[PDB]
Amino acid sequence: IPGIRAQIRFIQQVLEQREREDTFRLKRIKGKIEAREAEEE
Amino acid sequence: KKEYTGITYISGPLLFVENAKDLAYGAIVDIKDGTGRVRGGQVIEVSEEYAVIQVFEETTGLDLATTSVSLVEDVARLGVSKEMLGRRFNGIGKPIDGLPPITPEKRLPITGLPLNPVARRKPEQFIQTGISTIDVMNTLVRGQKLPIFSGSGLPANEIAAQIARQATVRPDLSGEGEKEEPFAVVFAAMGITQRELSYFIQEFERTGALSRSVLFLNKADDPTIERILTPRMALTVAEYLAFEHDYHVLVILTDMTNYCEALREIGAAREEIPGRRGYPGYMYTDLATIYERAGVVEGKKGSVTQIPILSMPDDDRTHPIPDLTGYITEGQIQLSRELHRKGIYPPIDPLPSLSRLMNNGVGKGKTREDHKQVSDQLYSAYANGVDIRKLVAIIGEDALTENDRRYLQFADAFERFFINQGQQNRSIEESLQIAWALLSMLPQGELKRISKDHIGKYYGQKLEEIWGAP
Amino acid sequence: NEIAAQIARQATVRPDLSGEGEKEEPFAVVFAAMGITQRELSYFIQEFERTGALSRSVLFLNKADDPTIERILTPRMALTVAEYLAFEHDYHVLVILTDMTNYCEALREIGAAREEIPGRRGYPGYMYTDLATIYERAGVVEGKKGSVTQIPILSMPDDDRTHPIPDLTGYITEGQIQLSRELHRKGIYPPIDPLPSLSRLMNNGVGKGKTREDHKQVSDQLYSAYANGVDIRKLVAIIGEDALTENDRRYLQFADAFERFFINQGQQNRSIEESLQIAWALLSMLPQGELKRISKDHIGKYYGQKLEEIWG
Amino acid sequence: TEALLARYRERAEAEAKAVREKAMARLDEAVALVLKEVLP
Amino acid sequence: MIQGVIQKIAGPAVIAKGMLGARMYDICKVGEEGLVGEIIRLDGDTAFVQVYEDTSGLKVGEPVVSTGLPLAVELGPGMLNGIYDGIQRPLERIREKTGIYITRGVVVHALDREKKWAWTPMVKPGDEVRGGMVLGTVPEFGFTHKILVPPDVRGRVKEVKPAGEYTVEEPVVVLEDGTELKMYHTWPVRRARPVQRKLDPNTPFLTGMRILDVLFPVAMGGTAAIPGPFGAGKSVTQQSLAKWSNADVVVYVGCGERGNEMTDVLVEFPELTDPKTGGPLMHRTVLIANTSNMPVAAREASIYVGVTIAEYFRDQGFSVALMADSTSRWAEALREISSRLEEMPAEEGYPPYLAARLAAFYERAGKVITLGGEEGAVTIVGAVSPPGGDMSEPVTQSTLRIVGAFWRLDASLAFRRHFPAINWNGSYSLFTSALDPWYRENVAEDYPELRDAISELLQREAGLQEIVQLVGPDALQDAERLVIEVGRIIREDFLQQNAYHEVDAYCSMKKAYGIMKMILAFYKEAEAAIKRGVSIDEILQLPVLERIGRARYVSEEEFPAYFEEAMKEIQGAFKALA
Amino acid sequence: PVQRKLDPNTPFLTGMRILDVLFPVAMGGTAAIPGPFGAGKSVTQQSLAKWSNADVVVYVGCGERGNEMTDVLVEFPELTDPKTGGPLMHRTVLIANTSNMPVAAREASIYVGVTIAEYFRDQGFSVALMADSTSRWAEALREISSRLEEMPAEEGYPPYLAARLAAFYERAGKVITLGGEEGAVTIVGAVSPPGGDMSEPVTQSTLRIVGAFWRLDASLAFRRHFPAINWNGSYSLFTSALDPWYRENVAEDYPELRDAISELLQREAGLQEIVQLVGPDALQDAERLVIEVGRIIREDFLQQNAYHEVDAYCSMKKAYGIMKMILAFYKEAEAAIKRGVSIDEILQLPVLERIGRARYVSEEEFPAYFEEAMKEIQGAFKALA
Amino acid sequence: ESAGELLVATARTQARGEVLEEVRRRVREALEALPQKPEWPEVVRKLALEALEALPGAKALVANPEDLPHLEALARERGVELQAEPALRLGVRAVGAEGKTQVENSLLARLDRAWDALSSKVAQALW
Ligand SMILES: Nc1ncnc2c1ncn2[C@@H]1O[C@H](COP(=O)(O)OP(=O)(O)OP(=O)(O)O)[C@@H](O)[C@H]1O
Ligand SMILES: Nc1ncnc2c1ncn2[C@@H]1O[C@H](COP(=O)(O)OP(=O)(O)O)[C@@H](O)[C@H]1O
Repeated sequence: IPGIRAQIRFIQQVLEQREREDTFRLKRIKGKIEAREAEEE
Repeated sequence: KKEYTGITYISGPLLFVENAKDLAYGAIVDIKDGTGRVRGGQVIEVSEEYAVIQVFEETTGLDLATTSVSLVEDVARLGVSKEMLGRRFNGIGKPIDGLPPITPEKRLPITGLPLNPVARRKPEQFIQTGISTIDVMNTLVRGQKLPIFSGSGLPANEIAAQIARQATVRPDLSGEGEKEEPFAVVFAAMGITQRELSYFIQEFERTGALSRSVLFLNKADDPTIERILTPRMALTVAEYLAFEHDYHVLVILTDMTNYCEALREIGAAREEIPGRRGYPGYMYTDLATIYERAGVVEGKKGSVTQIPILSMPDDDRTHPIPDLTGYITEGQIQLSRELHRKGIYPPIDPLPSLSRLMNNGVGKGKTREDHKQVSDQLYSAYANGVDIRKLVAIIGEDALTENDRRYLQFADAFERFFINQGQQNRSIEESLQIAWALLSMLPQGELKRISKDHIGKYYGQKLEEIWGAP
Repeated sequence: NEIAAQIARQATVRPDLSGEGEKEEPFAVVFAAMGITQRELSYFIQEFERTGALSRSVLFLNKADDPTIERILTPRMALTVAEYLAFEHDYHVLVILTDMTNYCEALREIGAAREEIPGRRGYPGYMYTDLATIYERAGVVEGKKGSVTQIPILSMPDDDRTHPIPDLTGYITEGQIQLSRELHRKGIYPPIDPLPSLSRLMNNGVGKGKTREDHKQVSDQLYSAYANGVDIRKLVAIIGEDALTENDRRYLQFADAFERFFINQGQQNRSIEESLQIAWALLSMLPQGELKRISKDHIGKYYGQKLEEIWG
Repeated sequence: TEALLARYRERAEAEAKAVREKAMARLDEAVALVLKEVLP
Repeated sequence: MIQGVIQKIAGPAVIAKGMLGARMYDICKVGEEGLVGEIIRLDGDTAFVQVYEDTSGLKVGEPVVSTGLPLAVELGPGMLNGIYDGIQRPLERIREKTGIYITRGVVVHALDREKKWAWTPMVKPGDEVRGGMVLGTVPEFGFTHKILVPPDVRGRVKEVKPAGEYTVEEPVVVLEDGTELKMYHTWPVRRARPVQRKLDPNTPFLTGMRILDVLFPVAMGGTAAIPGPFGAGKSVTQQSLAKWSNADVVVYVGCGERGNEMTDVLVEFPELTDPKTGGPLMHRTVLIANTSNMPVAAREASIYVGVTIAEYFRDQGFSVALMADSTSRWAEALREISSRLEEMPAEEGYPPYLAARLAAFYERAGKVITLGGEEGAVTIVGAVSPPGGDMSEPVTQSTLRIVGAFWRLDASLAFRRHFPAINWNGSYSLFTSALDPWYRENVAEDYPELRDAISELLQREAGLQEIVQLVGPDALQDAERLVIEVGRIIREDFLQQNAYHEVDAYCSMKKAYGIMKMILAFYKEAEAAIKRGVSIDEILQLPVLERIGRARYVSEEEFPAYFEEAMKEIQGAFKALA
Repeated sequence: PVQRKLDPNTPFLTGMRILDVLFPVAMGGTAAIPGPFGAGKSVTQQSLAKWSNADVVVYVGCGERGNEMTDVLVEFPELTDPKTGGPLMHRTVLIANTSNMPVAAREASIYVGVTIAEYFRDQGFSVALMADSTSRWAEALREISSRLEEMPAEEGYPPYLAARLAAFYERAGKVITLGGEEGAVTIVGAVSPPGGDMSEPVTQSTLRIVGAFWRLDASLAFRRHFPAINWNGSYSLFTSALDPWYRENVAEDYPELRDAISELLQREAGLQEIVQLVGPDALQDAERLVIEVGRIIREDFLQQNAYHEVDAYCSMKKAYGIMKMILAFYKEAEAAIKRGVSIDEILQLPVLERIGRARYVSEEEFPAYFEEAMKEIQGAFKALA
Repeated sequence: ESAGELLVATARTQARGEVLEEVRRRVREALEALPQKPEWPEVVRKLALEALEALPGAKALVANPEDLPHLEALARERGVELQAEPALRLGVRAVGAEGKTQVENSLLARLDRAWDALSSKVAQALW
């Protein structure tokens, strides 16, 4: 039981990290789009 | 009337129109092209320089030289009347049964105003659904929000149709009551296929349940904004009926997973950063605005009861959709894949199910005074039976005591007779009689959770009362 | 690298078995290196010199201290040369690509520099198309004698088969040979794990008139028996070996003997006949009624002979 | 029975004809009202 | 007042131009209907206002007006017996003037502007007044409301109105500066109200429940947490706390509850009776109500509104009990708000400043010396409902890091008809040692040792569960069956407390001391008798068992005679036994 | 455009026992088959192309290998149409856009295939459409969206992916043509999730619109057990509607036999949980019999060889006979163990090998084999008494 | 059973639909009869005036060449220009100053946009 529980927690951490990275990428690209639209039209 | 021709950008589901500051936010517009075809669209952003319009359907024939945009309505509204009973609509109020359109008594905004918390009252009356595992152990109370959790291959549509066909009130059990209290069913289906649409139409028309029902049907290939709009229109009609004509309406929402996916797509199309696991951050508030439109109001005789239906994406209750539906609704009814594969219909599993308002709709003056204790005894006995069934696979039958063998037989009989009722419609008295007949298999005195008077009054009936004609 | 060198050293067709035109044309080798270290490069060069195969080889060398972006061009140049040779001079060309992992790293560098939409773990979205433009240049063409055969080599990062690079490569290519660290740690060479491996074109080149009539059924029976042995290996880790039945003991012994005699051969060149003989010797351990995949004719023809007649 | 269904069909036909005549009794007034309201 | 026009509309976010001079986080009215919103970003001549209700139907060019003040509450007479939403809007008058729905853009006042109050001055012209002083008193039901000068007002009194009837609007005191002081004033909800000094946790918070008052006490001005498992009788314990605690004023906050649960709490309270006076309990409570479909900003500001009202009533010199129900729903609203602003999440999608907000809310509790020199305290009991009862949730992890006590309410005990259904193995309290001198000086000098002995008996009973699980209890020898039986006696006769009983609903500290003394004495005598060689079944049928068992149901004033009679019978019955 | 849609009441006979029996698909229905690389999607689709009872077959190779198209082109002309008797290639249309072909044509190939299928349906035939991979279509959409610099959703896919998939899949169905005829289109689409992760957005979107779901297992593919269908994860919503056709064309008790087989499989799956904990030898004899019958069903009924000369195709009556034999043997064994006959002796009964090898019997030799095997089943247990 | 009642109800609904659509046809015939009567100049002038009031920054007035002489009085009054166009009859369209926006006041458009509200009222008038 403790081993499987630790594995589950590890997998949860990995998935959450990947989600955070995806959110960061999306924020960056949205910032690029907004900046280009508001600066160069 | 007044048209705008300054289109400057068309890409995907969006187009930009210049000099359109007269368009209100959220307004509904019509888009016409060179060929004369008209498409629908909704305004999603208005500025001094241009307005952004999210176009329904597809943008195949559009061009920047000949397209024109005209206003339809400042705020999305629906025309309602008591003549809507017996009619079918496409999800944005357009009739699809071939009958002439209705003449509205009034036009109401599809988005609803929140109910005042001081105007509500406590739910205190039940609804007979005709299914024993719901009426006895997970009783549905007027004004409750009781969702159904199902899987990918489970027959949730059949259960929805059966409940819509069999649901009724029991005024005679509530003292004398009034023999005439209107009842209606509002059915909303989101993202269904042609096969499911045909099945629902056939089921509603073959038994006369259409005459008291209003159907909002939205197909899988229809635009997603219509899928967003469908439950709100259904609930608008339900609220109008219930709180202006004292109807007892029952609302069934066929698949909320489709609604959540459509909401996610709409949010992504408007460039919004997603929240947990890709779903919108405001998903909880949106689901709350949908679910919280049911209940009973002080000083009114009508009521609204909701039964959302949703398929768990991977049979996982940790998923955002079931988890957030749990926070807002009172209990759940969960289907079992094992029961379905064993040939039992409806495959409702009593152990993971729960109704949080059950204790207020049962007792004396409603159903019967033995209801709660019988339900508790059935629950405990079934749990013991399944545990003994798991143990006997290893330790064998002969090593068990007599009580354990009796419990195992009780569990088998319970699965065969109480759950597996088929398409049969059972009144609450029939279900209670079957429950007592099953409990009679266990010896008297093993029934800890039932008072002695009830046992004396009801214990001792044989299973042949139902086995003769199950 | 050792397995690739051994395959290049020992590869040969068998015209006598298939009845084709008995000819002894040697393979031409095209060797493309991407981010190779000095140790591996020296090993490969010394091996080729020892076998005397450099006179038939074209080498494109991109060492680990060379610029990274050059790796975008190396596989394409190697495959251009291979296609030219094979389909204009009737050569049979064998192509070895040292590490597609470094190629994917360079691809990701360029993609991130260009602000592309990533796939999984930051790799660009067009990586599938880019890899397909390289792998799909092999094959045979009707009306021509030449051919191009590819043996790409790649390192799974954490021995994770679900990493994007091995995943896309498996989705594009026509099989894979997967190595096992567990077999390697036990001293078995080559440490080829048969269960995760696959050859999609196997049915085209085996059977009666090509190698032998019992080839496919023997392969299937070996696969089923090895899977059963591995499952019993899992079981004994829980219920102990003394609690086994006799059938499970037989399967366990078969799995051990398989890993120690069929997989483990070392640096020796086995003909297909020898391999089939060893496989039949291993299958003879099981009772005759357990060989469900094999027809009774072949069982009557080949079953019975013992392993000691080969070694010991 | 089929006789009852035939009776229901005949009753529906007769009532539809009566309703049609009743509507014809006020078509002019309805048209005049619609024209009056539609005009500025 | 800064006045501008709408420039862009996109969802609840509205960009207004011409708003130069507007201040951050000020409340603004958007559109012709006057929808309220907050300024969240200033840029050049523009302002970013985010609206509470929906913005469908608005048009570019509609006026936007700024009030110039942040979110604030009105503090004054007329708050008791009232029901409010998350931003202090009286729901009853909204119902009167609107119907059963809450239409957008409704305007009501938190304090009624028409009710007359009996003013009674306490100052004379020429007096010098400082923030926090008492200007006059007004009777509010059973209370005497003290009209306090706002904390930031200083000057000399010029004129005082004579005693009479006035609304909350007549200036009763005018200073030499010309400042007019009314019966009420406003205060921002996100700024704590000033005090002089914060005292130490020296006195207890008597809840009336034996288990909570004895085993896991909470100091007056402390904090506690409680889970929300279904069927565990949480609402009964909460309303028992409201009825029987030594708090003078109760503030109940529901931030995101279900509709029917809010209906239950709004219907039940107008029926409870205040034991001290016999009148309705609602006469000394304030209810803040929020369902799930109400605007997110109200759900986020509900707890701050509640704690500000509690701080005001503390400043008047009372003791206030604040109950926040389902702070998890508040955290959910905070997460949604942060998502709408596009902030990088931390842990399970919550904003990285969740712990800071929870600490800021919980740290306003404490016993203080008010600016007027009096004493007042605020106690906070916040309910936490994890997604599936998991204690690893960031909300629960951050909550348990700052609260002083944690009463783990359990559903398994409720299944076994043990009420209150509080698990004594998972609960803890950090206030016992600090409160020890008060116990020694106020109930008995021996009480802490007796409590430790009771806890030791419970722990020893819990330690034997493995053997009882593996082997039937009847197989155990005497020295272990005795401790099992005394633990059962403790559970049945001291821990349990029926809240529906006429006299058992409330229990004093000295009653608990007497019951514990009786139980300990019986255990000691039984141990001595066992060492003397008597059979345990002989002990199990002594007449003293019923005397101990019926100690719960005796009246409070009648208790000492019963206690001494049973103590005498403790020696009388055992000496007859061999 | 069509005149009217119709309810499905006629099976699509794929020729594979497991798909035709446990998870049937109707004439106008839709099915999906996901799995990791190496599972056996392409072999299954080619088998459906070869052996199904459709009038016209349209094969779409969206973004896959060129050697597969070459194999089809070389083999199909030499095969025989099951019903017409002419060359198999005379009823087939191929659309090919291989991996190294231009990316933007992947989206077009699917539409071209479905339009041709709809045209042949309008002529009045029953058409089967095989889409080799919709994941390649999704990836092409993702690449184009990346070029457009759009806001992605989930794993970078454009937001309208689900709408596109629903629009594609809703073109199937049995209809009344505008000319008054009757035709149908059946769509079977393969899915290639990255890493075999079934939580991937394309697979989840496909779950919500198909009528049948055939999941493939990598664990079964590793041990060379084909068609490698995950029975626990697969389902079919057409089972109830096709019952009258089975009763009229196969046997009056066929649904009951299918239900019995499903119940046995579910019981075996339930017992395997205990088996994985304590081992088979800890169970009672009835549980051991259930386990052995489940293994027999897995190895002798669900298993089917796509390359064997006789096992490649299987009729409905052959599957019915095999199921009847298995059920009869199970009943006899249960009766024998109820009176104390040891299970460890039953497993060596000679008729087990006959039951196991009944698969390879020819389609026309089969009925005599079935009669002999049934009588031998009766004798093997009657001779014990 | 209730099936005959269903037939009666659907026949009643179909008859009412026929009634309303015939009313609509008669109304459209009456409306299209207006241009052949001397009553059309006043209504078209009023519609054009309303359309010009709808666009405060209107620049040009556009209609079929028959009505331009009648609209000349408003053109000189309001200062807008006039240009012919084979647009819909029984209405006058205007073009805004920017050339992007455009209003239309066709009588059939008014009928289409008011029939939704008028149907409920004329249902009472018919019965
Ligand atoms: N302290 C108590 N004294 C007496 N009876 C109690 C006490 N606590 C609980 N009960 C009884 O047990 C029941 C607890 O179950 P119930 O679900 O009704 O609780 P609840 O107070 O509504 O709280 P929750 O919302 O956690 O379920 C109460 O309704 C009451 O009958
Ligand atoms: N029914 C079957 N009979 C025999 N072999 C099969 C069967 N199904 C799959 N295979 C084998 O599995 C391999 C995987 O090939 P394929 O079917 O192309 O898988 P996918 O398209 O899922 O990757 C094939 O080469 C074939 O060897």
